[PDB]
Amino acid sequence: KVVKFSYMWTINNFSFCREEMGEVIKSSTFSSGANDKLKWCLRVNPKGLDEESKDYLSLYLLLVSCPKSEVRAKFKFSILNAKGEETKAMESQRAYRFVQGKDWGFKKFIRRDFLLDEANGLLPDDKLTLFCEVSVV
Amino acid sequence: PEQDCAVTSG
Repeated sequence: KVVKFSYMWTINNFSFCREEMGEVIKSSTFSSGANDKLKWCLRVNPKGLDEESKDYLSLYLLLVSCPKSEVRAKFKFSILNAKGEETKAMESQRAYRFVQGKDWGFKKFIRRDFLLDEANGLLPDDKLTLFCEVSVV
Repeated sequence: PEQDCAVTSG
């Protein structure tokens, strides 16, 4: 069976976080619970790290622990708006393969200008809230 | 593209 879980990550003062937190930002470590060998984190590059992704926020799921062996997981990321609604969701279509220190995700998860345009309601009080759902086989 | 669904590793 599948073990489905989630993590909600709030990055405060998002508009300054490249200065205050750096080029790459790792979340706190999380898992499904206390009955779980697996430890994961999210990694964000508030500006993508090559010519092509420079206008995008990049978002990855990183396996931090040293598990039994290879882990195969599906993942879904989305952005929670001002109203508490999930938007801009994208999915791994299949299960990717993680070993300790391996990440998978989207180098171009979302355009910064989309995110920064206040009409879109994605940075209420300059807080970016990301929702990650993970599904381990 | 407002989002790009290509999955890569870091």
